[PDB]
Amino acid sequence: VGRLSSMNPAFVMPFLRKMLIQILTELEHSGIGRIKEQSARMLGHLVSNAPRLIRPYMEPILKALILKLKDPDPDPNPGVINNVLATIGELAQVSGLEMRKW
Amino acid sequence: TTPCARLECWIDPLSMGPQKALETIGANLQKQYENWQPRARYKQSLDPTVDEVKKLCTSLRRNAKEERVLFHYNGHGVPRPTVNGEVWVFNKMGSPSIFVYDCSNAGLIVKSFKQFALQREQELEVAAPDLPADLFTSCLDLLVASLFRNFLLAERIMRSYNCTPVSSPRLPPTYMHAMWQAWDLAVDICLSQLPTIIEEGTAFRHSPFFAEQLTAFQVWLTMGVENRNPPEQLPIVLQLSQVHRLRALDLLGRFLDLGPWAVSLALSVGIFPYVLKLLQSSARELRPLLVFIWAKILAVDSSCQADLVKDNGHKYFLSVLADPYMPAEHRTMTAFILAVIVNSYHTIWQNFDSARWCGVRDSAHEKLYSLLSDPIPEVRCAAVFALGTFVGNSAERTDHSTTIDHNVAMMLAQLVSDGSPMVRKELVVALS
Amino acid sequence: SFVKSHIRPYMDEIVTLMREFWVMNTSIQSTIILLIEQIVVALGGEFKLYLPQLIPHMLRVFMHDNSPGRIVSIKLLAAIQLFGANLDDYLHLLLPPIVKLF
Repeated sequence: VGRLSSMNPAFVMPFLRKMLIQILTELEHSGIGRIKEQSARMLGHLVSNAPRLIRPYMEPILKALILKLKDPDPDPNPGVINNVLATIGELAQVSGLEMRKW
Repeated sequence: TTPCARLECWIDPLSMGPQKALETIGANLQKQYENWQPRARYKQSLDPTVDEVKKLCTSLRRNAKEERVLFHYNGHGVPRPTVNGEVWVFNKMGSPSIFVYDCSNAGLIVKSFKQFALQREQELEVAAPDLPADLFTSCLDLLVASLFRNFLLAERIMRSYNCTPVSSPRLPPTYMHAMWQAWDLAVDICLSQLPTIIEEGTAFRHSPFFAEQLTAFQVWLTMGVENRNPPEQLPIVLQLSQVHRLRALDLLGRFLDLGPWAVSLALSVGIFPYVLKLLQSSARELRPLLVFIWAKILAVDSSCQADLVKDNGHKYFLSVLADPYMPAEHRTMTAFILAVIVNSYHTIWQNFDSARWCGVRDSAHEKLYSLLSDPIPEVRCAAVFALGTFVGNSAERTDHSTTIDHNVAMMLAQLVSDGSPMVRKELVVALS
Repeated sequence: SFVKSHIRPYMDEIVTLMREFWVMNTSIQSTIILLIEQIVVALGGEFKLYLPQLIPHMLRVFMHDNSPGRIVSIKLLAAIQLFGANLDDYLHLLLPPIVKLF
């Protein structure tokens, strides 16, 4: 609990920005997954960065990251609304599976 | 004035010639400048002389009025046209402001000033004298026009480009252009502050007020798209600097995507999160979610006040900060926008609680002569006690009380009316 | 040398092809590694529309930091030249081998 102080997200975020080691990040996503919806103020965009950071990782060769795309994909989904208001993750991923075999 | 001050203009088609609609674009500036204002002398293509004339006209045009004065430029095939003298012999309250559009010379031009100033600073002394101050020169593919020119106009217009440009617009989609007017009433009101955050973020302490100056200084920061070219066009200013950074910058990004939906169709929205979501946890730090921060916020609150908003919850959140005072009370007066806005509303009832709570604690800051605000409180603050309530007005009424005991601007007759209402409830409260 | 010459007017335009053709050519070949690299230097000093033109190859780049070979010569070639590849996205993809290349 308590989680808040405006410093903290700015201190929370960088670990999402680690990423190393992968799964460390995978927490704070959900780790903010709640906190996302306290104030998206910091987060929602700090978030929005991430997919905007993350979505481009669909093109770049393979993989070991493209999976390190996977786990961080939902882990924000405890953040709801943003994900809602975009859902182009469909089109990205909808393609991600189709074209094969990589 | 209204519009503010005197302004200069230039354009480079080539040398000594008119042009179709080259005439037309000039006014658009003065227009846009009037959209930001003022007495603006348009030119075209001139050989240096024709220019030199009207400089002196504005050098005649009496700016002891103006709150500033401008010198615009633009791109001709590198017109050298008085590197120094006309500039430097016209040189350092109508405060001059210079403007440059260059491939190179911009900094050089700026560099020139100081250098020429170095002369026109030092070498003046032995003549025992041009003093550089309040004289500033702001610096400047497929879709541009003239960026740093457009930049300040066009503030959001340009913004919509760096939206469409590029990778993010995948998410928000999609583009078209224009339309979308009165919902855009906010985006400015937003992007107005959205920068000012970074400002209060970076300001320290060189700053506003004076309007059109800062209006540029704000629009300056729109240059952080700069992204175009490995010479990301890097305007130079010495009256800063981050650009980049400045989370609000990263924030306005999806604050756009909040608008990119409704614009698709039909508008409809309306709404959008930004001011709200910014408003909320402003209390967070305000309560105890900050260690000194530096308020992290208050800049935002200012423009936030101006609207019907949310106005209360702000004015509410205002007093919260007024509670966290004395320490940050100065920072409030640093922003001071109370002095702006709190005095700017003498127009409270429910608000009178905050108008007390904010304004009292504001008025408590000890002090600034209310001046005509004293008649306004002689109206507003007096009429508060009408209900005889609440103790929320207990000492809050007494806010204005010592003012009359402070110094005499009556405070006697306007007080006499209160002199009746004051002592009346005095024994009726009977509470020390 | 021709790249060295024009800057832009031919650049914005015909170039994108050859970038397909670096993709067409080499994944990259050991020598042509050294080449394309130093060529992308010639490239890199011109656009800023690299940015769109980026990542057909910004892919192949990470063939290399992962591949790698020959004394790190290849790397420090690309490694440096990347400081000409500037800038502003894709550090996403950039930093991870780089830091792993400490």
